[PDB]
Amino acid sequence: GYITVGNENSTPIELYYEDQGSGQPVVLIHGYPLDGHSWERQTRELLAQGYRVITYDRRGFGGSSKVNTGYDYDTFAADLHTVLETLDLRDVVLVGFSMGTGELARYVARYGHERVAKLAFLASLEPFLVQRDDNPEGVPQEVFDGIEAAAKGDRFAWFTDFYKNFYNLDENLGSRISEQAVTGSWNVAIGSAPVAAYAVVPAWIEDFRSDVEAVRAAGKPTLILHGTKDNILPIDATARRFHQAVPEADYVEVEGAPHGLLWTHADEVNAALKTFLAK
Amino acid sequence: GYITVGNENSTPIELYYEDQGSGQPVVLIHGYPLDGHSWERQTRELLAQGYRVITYDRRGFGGSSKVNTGYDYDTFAADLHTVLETLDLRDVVLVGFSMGTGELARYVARYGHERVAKLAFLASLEPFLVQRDDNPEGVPQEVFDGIEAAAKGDRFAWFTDFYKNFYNLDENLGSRISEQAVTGSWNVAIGSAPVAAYAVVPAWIEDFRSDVEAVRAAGKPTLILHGTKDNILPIDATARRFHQAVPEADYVEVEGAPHGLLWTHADEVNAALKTFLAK
Amino acid sequence: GYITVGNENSTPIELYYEDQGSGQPVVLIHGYPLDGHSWERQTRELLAQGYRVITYDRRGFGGSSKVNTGYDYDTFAADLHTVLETLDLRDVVLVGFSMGTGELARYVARYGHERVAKLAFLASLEPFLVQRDDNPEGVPQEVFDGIEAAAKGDRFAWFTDFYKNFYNLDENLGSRISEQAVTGSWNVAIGSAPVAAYAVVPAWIEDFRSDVEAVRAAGKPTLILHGTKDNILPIDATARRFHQAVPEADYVEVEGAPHGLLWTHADEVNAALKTFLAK
Ligand SMILES: *[C@@]1(O)O[C@H]2CC=CC[C@H]2O1
Ligand SMILES: *[C@@]1(O)O[C@H]2CC=CC[C@H]2O1
Ligand SMILES: *[C@@]1(O)O[C@H]2CC=CC[C@H]2O1
Repeated sequence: GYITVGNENSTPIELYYEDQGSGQPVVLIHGYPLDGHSWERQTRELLAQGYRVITYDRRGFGGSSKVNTGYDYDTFAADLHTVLETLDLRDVVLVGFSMGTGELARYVARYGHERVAKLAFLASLEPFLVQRDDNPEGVPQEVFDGIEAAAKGDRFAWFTDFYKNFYNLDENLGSRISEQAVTGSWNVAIGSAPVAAYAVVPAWIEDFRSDVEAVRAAGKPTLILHGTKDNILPIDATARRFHQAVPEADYVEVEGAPHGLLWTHADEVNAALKTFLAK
Repeated sequence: GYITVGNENSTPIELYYEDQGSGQPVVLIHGYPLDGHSWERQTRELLAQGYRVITYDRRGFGGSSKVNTGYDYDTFAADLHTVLETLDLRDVVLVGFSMGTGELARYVARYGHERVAKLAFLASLEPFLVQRDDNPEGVPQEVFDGIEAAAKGDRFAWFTDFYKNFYNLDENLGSRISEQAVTGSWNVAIGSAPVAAYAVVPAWIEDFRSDVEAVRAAGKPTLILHGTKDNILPIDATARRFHQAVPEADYVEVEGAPHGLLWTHADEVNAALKTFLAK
Repeated sequence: GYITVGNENSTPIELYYEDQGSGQPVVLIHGYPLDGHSWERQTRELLAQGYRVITYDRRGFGGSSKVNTGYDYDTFAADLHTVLETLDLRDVVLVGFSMGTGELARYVARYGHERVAKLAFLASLEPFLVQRDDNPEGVPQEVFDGIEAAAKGDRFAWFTDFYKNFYNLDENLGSRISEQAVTGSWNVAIGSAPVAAYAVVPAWIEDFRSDVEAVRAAGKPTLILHGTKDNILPIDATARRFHQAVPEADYVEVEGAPHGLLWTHADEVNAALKTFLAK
């Protein structure tokens, strides 16, 4: 399916989406540089549990418009807003992974939570990833400069390097992810808009601390889950701070898990989601 | 092109199709987990012979909607019915390969044969693939349980294993199919809906024996063709039984050919189709 | 985005396109067997320079309709005409690479140059690639017969062989193009219509000498640029003749560059385009 969310010059900006099952709506928002199918190990369990599972592809990724403009969380949240309004979804469970955790917080901040039943943040960006004078716990900017340069330099070679650290392949290749599944991740990645390989990096490092305040103040059931061997979003720079800021949220650390834990630790992610959604 | 065949929640179910050439219509219905382009070695010959060649992608595959629902032959036949009615095709030659042989028989059974000139069944599922008390010639259920588990377990690795047996790669890699062509088969396969990797397996093992009765009773020119080294659909469990049940059909055994014989034995398939269509 | 340019039987022929930025329009027309994203190293620089950059995918390639008909430059030029008219583009800079250089010349010949500000021909086909009695400087027909046979014989294996010569991989793999970028070129190539792998070859060898007359007589700023180690379109059979025929055009030979120089020699291509567009 497609939902129109804007225009880029003479072209409509259309987001690809899937809408499956019956029951309470659950919207799953994927990470860079994948698409909605990256949720497949979660999707099939949620459908079996009697939820209506919707995924969509972020602008620039998967089946969505390969735009040059709007790679920022205000726009990403406006896109999500249009998806929810177009489908008139109510009592929705929003679940974000990696980039998708930014949509969740920015959406609540900008649009409120009238449509939202629950929030689940998996392998989160929050609260503010890049080190600044007022954000000493962040990661130094030079890391992101280097990522931007590599992704712009040759996105094809860059995605290979990214997935090594995404999945901790030195540890997990052949035990928790096959070579073929890694290849599938890379084939999806190179289908993204060339500019999206690097244009999203400034978005990853936006300050979400005010959005975290909105999330906490919404008082909706919230889950925060992260792997302890995450080499993309270090757990001390993200989830542990997020947990401190939103102490009311359910909090899960998946021992030994990398950033790409929807696949490598699907069982643990699924168990956490099942418990959380049942509440 | 796209033809709408139904809806999945808020999304239309659209089948991708191509419609080429001029002359009597010939509709080619591909096998799992490929798409309409898998017919390319046949398509170009049929076009050269002065047929109008139409292919479409089965729901869940190729360019068609990546649905969760309807992976059964009643639905697959209803999809084909809508394609034929939408295009108002008459005097059509229907040609199925592997999964596509199920559409042909179920379509005739459910909708009759007013639009159909001829039927060609290549590497067929018929008459009833899984062993049961009333179907002693079938293959034991545990085979299909294992396939379902592998395809659900990691579809990316599974498609590699499937294509080894599909093409008999130990024998044919480098002689009747290149490494690059195998890679092309795998790239198409992983584009299918994640759930479709395993959801189609129960469909493969539906009982087609009543549909075979409808096909035989239609009295239209029919061709049944199969490879003698088919390690996906064993010739004794399928084509030889189909031939016994429909003795009036033209019958071709391609000596030494695997399941993936549209590619590996394109010349033999093309020669059979040319003779059959000329009748 | 899509622009409808015709019909193939029951299906509209739709060209995929992107329309980005603001400023004077620049339309980039890709080479075989790639798509509009193959321009990414040029696109991002032109956008940064304040141009509106439009790319589209030629029929049969990338995201455009996978047709069987119309693989000839009269049709390719008519497609471009429809793109320019549909978008009502004026003062356009047309830039062609490899196959795309044919659209530029045939378009001016068939439709004139009222909408055109400038023409840039990169790695050009012109003036007439195949040797004939009246074209002694061309390449012998047997070369193209062999290419057609290989591309029809197994397009998957053929694209591997093509890209070796396209990029001069013996020299450039690991220094000016990564293995991963080559893989990205091959993944895009195999998505093209099967018939397009070979149907375009007769188009490449059309006589463009009359079109070159139209281009020269238009008196618009023109650039001709070619690599000196082009092993697809030999520089003496193409660019040097084109330069002799249109002596008024700016002329650039990129020392040591292969056919695939948008990637391998992006800096040199970009510098030439920047200078040319600034005029
Ligand atoms: C996920 O999948 O999306 C982005 C944002 C967070 C870390 C980098 C990348 O991984
Ligand atoms: C073909 O291509 O489609 C299915 C059905 C028959 C055997 C398994 C698979 O192969
Ligand atoms: C480019 O990319 O397109 C065609 C036409 C010219 C030479 C062969 C091929 O390369």
